[PDB]
Amino acid sequence: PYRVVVLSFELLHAPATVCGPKKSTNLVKNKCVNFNFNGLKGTGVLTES
Amino acid sequence: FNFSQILPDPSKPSKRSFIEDLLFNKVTLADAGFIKQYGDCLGDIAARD
Ligand SMILES: *[C@@H]1O[C@H](CO)[C@@H](O[C@@H]2O[C@H](CO)[C@@H](O)[C@H](O)[C@H]2NC(C)=O)[C@H](O)[C@H]1NC(C)=O
Repeated sequence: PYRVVVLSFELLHAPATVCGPKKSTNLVKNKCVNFNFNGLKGTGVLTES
Repeated sequence: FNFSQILPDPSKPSKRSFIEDLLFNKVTLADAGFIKQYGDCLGDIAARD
């Protein structure tokens, strides 16, 4: 007896259903660094406000 | 003849006399802007001008 599971996922990407972001990194401050907080990208320094 | 209005007065910052001192405050719209040691907006704590 071998247990088997069949997996099928659709396509065409219009009903975005599962996806996955993962890959969360650390934080630094008062240094020049590229930032990609939530999809937006840029270069600069991070401090308080 | 009386000329104290236009003659400079030492008892005042710089040597600005009364007439042009009064005229100077009339503009007060550009707020100089001749890089008065800019870069101080490193942390935009104020309304960032
Ligand atoms: C020339 O005009 C000035 C205007 O500023 C006169 O200064 C006034 O002098 C009187 C009395 O000396 C004071 O009460 C006023 O306060 C002064 N004006 C200001 C704006 O402070 C000055 O006296 C005039 N010169 C002469 C010879 O009278």
